[PDB]
Amino acid sequence: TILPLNNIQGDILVGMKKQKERFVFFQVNDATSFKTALKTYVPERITSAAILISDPSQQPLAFVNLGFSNTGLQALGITDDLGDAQFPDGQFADAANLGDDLSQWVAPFTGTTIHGVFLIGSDQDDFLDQFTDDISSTFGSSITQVQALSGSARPGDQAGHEHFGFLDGISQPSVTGWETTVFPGQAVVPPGIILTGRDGDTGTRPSWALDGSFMAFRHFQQKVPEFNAYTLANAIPANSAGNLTQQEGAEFLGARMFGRWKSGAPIDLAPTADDPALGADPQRNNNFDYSDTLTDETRCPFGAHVRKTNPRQDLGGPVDTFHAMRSSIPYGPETSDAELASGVTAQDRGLLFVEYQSIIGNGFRFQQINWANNANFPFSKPITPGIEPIIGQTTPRTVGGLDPLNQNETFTVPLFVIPKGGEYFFLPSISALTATIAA
Ligand code: HEM
Ligand SMILES: *[C@@H]1O[C@H](CO)[C@@H](O)[C@H](O)[C@H]1NC(C)=O
Ligand SMILES: [C-]#N
Repeated sequence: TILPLNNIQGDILVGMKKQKERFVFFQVNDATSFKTALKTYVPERITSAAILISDPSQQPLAFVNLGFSNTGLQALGITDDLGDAQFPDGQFADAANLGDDLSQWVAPFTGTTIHGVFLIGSDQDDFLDQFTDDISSTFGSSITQVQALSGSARPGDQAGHEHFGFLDGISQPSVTGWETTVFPGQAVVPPGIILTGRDGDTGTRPSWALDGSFMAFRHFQQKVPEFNAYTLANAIPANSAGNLTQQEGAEFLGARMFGRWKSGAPIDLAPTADDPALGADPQRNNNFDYSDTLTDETRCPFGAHVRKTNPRQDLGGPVDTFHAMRSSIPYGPETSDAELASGVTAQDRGLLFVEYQSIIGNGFRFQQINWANNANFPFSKPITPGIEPIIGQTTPRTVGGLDPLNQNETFTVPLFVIPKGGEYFFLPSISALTATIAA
């Protein structure tokens, strides 16, 4: 198979990887007018995977992708069943299943009023704003913006790190069907794990859904002073290499919870001390599979974030089914010295989380429910893994094995990641946007 890179919305396969990103959530007021606008908007603004892999000199100043919710498709008279079990009812209806405290959800996510989302990526606020205004001007009264969420990469040497301080965007699956660099330890999967209607997709798709994908969008608020305070209060006293200062034990505890140091160094490779050079090297920072630690937790806890969401050899070998692409961006201001000192969040900050897969229930939702929320996953371990400390939602939020020298000790971890809303979207192919959606 040869993937038509010019026809696939770029954030799905390649990722915008821009310093700024805005999500404009909208409702359709006038289907006919919206469709008319779409036919001129799409060819001019919707960014393909082919554009994203081009030299920067060949790229526009901002990228735009576009997804629709179930109610958005219904509002546009697009009535064919896309074959996904969760997409039709929307994410609010699924939130309890994910483990969400529904009382923390906020409008306009508390229902299915949202019809779609424009995602705009740019390296600068000016261009982001201009392309946002271009949407407002092009579509006019045919849509109503019901929310806009804006994110930004963190400053300086924290660029690419999320708000707890950890380098993000290291490990992604690679799909066959196009020419790309594959790093050591990177999963290689058929394209239909990500793209609807391609090899590996087992869902029943309308023909027009070929080369689309489903986005699981999550708006997470993060409690950074609280996380920091918790790591200090529960600092690991020692590891194999020797005794730790409190600061060292706190840093180590954070790395044990994630499965990576803040630098990106995976603990399975660097189990006792950070290796920042390793973290920054894509030829090495993903080259592990837990095969050296299947039945003990010295090198990595069973319930660490990355291990829960991608179990690697904990599944007994390579498995295609549960991989997904991520294209998230942090939002909010840096955490001040006063905030960290108090141990109390004073400002709104977090992660605008984006995960793509052909089958919602096998990607995001499997990682969340079957794995992160499941105290007995990974399976067949000598010590109960417990609840994934970062995003596991089951209470009590108890996780074992964080202390490599006292692996039977359990940690009850306050929730530092608060879901504020989210939605399930379908991003069609570029041709489908104009030939089907706008028909
Ligand atoms: C605010 C919430 C979250 C934060 C701060 C966070 C942070 C991180 C970090 C620091 C990494 C390591 C970088 C990497 O390996 O690429 C990571 C990896 C990952 N996360 Fe999250 N994450 C969050 C939520 C989620 C959720 C909700 C899911 C899915 C249910 C998820 C799934 C994954 C996956 C699949 C990986 C890559 C694992 C691998 O391939 O080894 N994350 N995350
Ligand atoms: C390690 O810490 C313990 C206290 O937990 C202390 O008794 C011991 O002397 C320390 N060892 C070294 C080599 O500093
Ligand atoms: C995880 N992103």
